[PDB]
Amino acid sequence: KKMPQPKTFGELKNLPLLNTDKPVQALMKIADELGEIFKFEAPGRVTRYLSSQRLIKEACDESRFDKNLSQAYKFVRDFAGDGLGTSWTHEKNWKKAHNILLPSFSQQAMKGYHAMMVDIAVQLVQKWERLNADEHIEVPEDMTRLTLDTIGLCGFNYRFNSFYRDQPHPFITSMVRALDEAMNKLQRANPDDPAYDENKRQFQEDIKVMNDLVDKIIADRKASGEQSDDLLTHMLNGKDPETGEPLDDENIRYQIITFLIAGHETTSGLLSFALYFLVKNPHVLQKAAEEAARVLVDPVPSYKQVKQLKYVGMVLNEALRLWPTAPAFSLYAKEDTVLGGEYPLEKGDELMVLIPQLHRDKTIWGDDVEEFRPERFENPSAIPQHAFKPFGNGQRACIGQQFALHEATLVLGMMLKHFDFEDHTNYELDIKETLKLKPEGFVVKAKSKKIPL
Ligand code: HEM
Repeated sequence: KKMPQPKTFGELKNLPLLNTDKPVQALMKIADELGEIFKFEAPGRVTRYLSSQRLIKEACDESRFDKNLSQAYKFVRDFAGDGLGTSWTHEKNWKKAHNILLPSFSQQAMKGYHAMMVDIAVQLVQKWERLNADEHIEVPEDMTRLTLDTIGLCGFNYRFNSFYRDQPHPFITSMVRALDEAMNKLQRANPDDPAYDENKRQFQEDIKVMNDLVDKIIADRKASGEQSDDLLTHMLNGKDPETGEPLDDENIRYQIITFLIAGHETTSGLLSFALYFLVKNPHVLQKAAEEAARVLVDPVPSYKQVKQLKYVGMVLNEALRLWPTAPAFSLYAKEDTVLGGEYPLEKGDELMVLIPQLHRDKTIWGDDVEEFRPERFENPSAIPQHAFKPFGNGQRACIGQQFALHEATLVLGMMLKHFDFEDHTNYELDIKETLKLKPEGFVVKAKSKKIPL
């Protein structure tokens, strides 16, 4: 069986297809016309994009495939180091950090972070309470303020104070430039070219900004001895049950940088896509608003109250079905194997899981796959294995899934409790692609229900 392949550009093969502002969306269109699998070649590089549950069910077999670092995350590693997201499974510090960090990311551990998530959520609500009549809300911009600040507070008890400023904290500024520089290197034909020599100076400066701040807070915390409810405390007190060793101060720094990279843009995008689908689907918004009002009976939401926001949780999952904000992940074959009984792979062959296309597999979801219907998730046990993968797969799945969903349910719950929303511009969906997806330019007007918090 020979594999489909999109149009080629002579000696560049398929690489110019990714020289665009919206690569994932272009890859989705390629998948529409070529089907569940297609070969994608580049100068000295070959991968295969998978879109169907039948094949991705096999790619998620951990005995046959392990996480691969895409070229994007190899560049990100220049400042995320061997934190969890940019380390290979076989690296000593992956398993060690995984064993140490896993209990601090459980559903149960969310009880400890709850109060500090509420702290930033109340700031978001009060900001919107304090808008004048004419004014509107820049949704992704404000959601990103919240998620950066929430990860800052719960990650290492640091306040970026994003709601007090127009230009973000220098760390946030340096991190976004670093991610941006790592992204631009993907489509950069000439290395070492002097036009980017300043890009390299800025990169090294941005790395130092990030490292200086994180190393100082770690050092300050070690001298202090203070015990807080943050991940930094757990990392300073944790030991790997396997090796018996703790994480050293450098890898702890890479973990903190990792949480901010991995968590802030994905969770921001989810809240923004969720609010977008709600205003485009007023019957769903009303149903979710009715739940928010019924459950959140106190001025400040409790951890137990957030767990009762079931429909809000279904809204978040349906937003993740349509636009998973971390839209692709890479795998490699551990040994020679046959995929789907018709595609032979050699040891080391790479695969890409195109999550937005998986989530549109009509044989799983039916024919209305493009419709926003959270009720698709009223009985999750009916969904076949590996059909819904917004948080990746296996031991290399998202360690922050419970943190992300608890924050998003908390924040969207309070939003629906406190405001009615207006799609005052009839916003047309425009999905900007960094390494993550978000709706660009999405704006709304909020009218307060005047409920004290
Ligand atoms: C809100 C939506 C989020 C989505 C959709 C998401 C998505 C993902 C995905 C798809 C992966 C697997 C990547 C791969 O296979 O290469 C991953 C891994 C990871 N995520 Fe998340 N994420 C979210 C939020 C967060 C948050 C809040 C945190 C931390 C506070 C976080 C931290 C991580 C880390 C550390 C890993 C690497 C795990 C490992 O390999 O050991 N993410 N995430």
